[PDB]
Amino acid sequence: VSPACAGRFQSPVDIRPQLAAFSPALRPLELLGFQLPPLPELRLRNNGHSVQLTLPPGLEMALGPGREYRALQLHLHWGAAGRPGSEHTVEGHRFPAEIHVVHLSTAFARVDEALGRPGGLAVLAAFLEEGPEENSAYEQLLSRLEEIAEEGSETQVPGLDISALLPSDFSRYFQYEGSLTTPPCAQGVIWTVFQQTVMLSAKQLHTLSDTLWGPGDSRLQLNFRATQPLNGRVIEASFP
Amino acid sequence: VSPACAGRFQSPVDIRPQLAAFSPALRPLELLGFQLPPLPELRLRNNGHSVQLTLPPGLEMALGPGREYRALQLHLHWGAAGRPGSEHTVEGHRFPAEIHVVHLSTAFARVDEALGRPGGLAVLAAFLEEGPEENSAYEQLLSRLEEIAEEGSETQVPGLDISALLPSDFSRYFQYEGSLTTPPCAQGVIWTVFQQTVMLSAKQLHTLSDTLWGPGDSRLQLNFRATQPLNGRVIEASFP
Ligand SMILES: CCCCNC(=O)c1ccc(SC2CCCCC2)c(S(N)(=O)=O)c1
Ligand SMILES: CCCCNC(=O)c1ccc(SC2CCCCC2)c(S(N)(=O)=O)c1
Ligand SMILES: [Zn+2]
Ligand SMILES: [Zn+2]
Repeated sequence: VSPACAGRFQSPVDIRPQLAAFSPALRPLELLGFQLPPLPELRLRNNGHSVQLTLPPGLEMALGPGREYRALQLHLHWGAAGRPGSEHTVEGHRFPAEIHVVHLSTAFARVDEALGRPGGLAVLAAFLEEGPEENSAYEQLLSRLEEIAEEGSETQVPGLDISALLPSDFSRYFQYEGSLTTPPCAQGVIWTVFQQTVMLSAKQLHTLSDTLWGPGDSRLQLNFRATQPLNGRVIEASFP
Repeated sequence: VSPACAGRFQSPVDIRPQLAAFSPALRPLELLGFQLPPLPELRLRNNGHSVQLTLPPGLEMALGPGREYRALQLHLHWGAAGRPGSEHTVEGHRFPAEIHVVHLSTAFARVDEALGRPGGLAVLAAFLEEGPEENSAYEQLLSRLEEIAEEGSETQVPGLDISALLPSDFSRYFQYEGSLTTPPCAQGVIWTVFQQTVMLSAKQLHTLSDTLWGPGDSRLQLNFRATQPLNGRVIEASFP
């Protein structure tokens, strides 16, 4: 219903590691200023599409020499009972959930200038899987989904280490150019997808996919977009 | 006193093919609409820093899937009798001359919005070397230099196959991120430097270096910038 969602270079995509092109040029992700103090607080919001944390100024990220970004927000994608809800897949496998940290190039002053422009926005993405332990970092956010279950509801939460939400090795990722996965589906987004996953307890994953309400009288669930063709794009890998 | 001319990531650079990262993601260049009709004519100008050919609308160049560009102009860098004048070097070797074909990202309607923006401008570069035969395509430009010997003069030339000023091998090239090499030296420029060189006659190379006059009572020669340090950038290659 936005023609942009029918462009040729959309996200998400199915990742095929063996077909990823290794390039030495893809150096380790640099994330500075992500260890936020408890004050000030941050806005967490149920928009009926996802849960969205607004991030402060000062979160700086580089994809390479002279290619720098500042973090804007983070949100999540998830499924339902017995059904996975990641956006990206790996060899056809859909993981339980998926975190997206959205950034704006320092070469643009406004997001509306950056939409549609090559490298204007960059998203860091990581897969969330079931493990045995309870995740501390994720609990800070999952604990407050109760408060904001309505739709439009919002709360304030204490500062947290945003970088603790992400996987172990910042030198191991896949990378491609695609689009926003929501309308306006703008192209020129650089997607970086960690090779390693983060682990949540089955308790936490049930919570995430069963606490929030979306449009009208309906649970917010399966908020991922279908897989989109690569159409000739080659996914790059930072490791052989 | 134009600040980006003092940036960390400038052009040109010395290329060391041993140290280039092989990146299978780098596909062959697609050029469309470069085979021009004779009419309308094109403007060829001695701007006192180079000879520049203004290219018409409709020349599309892609660095790959979703990496789309339009050609603006081309110009040349050269030396002097017994002196090489290429901008880029290879293992410290300087070639007799160099052609630059400057392009604008389709995401931008004008150069000034692209400047300093990531991938906003893209240059196709090829070395010129001495061969035994008169180069046909080059002769159409070089035969007119006498008419534009004076600083700030110009002339009209018939359209030609612009892609015949370049190497026939479009699959094999180095690519790196850098800058314009003249003020304002804005960064974010994708430079693509062909592996194959182009052949001009000794007479042609002499015409290029010995015909034009620049500022002062001065010959327009040796119009190349010094090489700039990589400063931790990696150059990619399209071939193993
Ligand atoms: C049907 C479910 C829709 C849920 N998606 C989002 O809420 C969402 C909201 C925002 C964003 S990014 C944002 C940045 C610029 C303006 C609009 C989109 C993204 S994404 N996956 O990063 O493209 C997703
Ligand atoms: C020694 C005197 C300088 C010689 N250089 C040029 O004339 C020249 C003139 C123009 C250009 S491109 C750029 C000029 C300003 C904005 C539009 C494109 C470039 S380049 N090598 O591709 O950056 C070079
Ligand atoms: Zn998202
Ligand atoms: Zn040039």
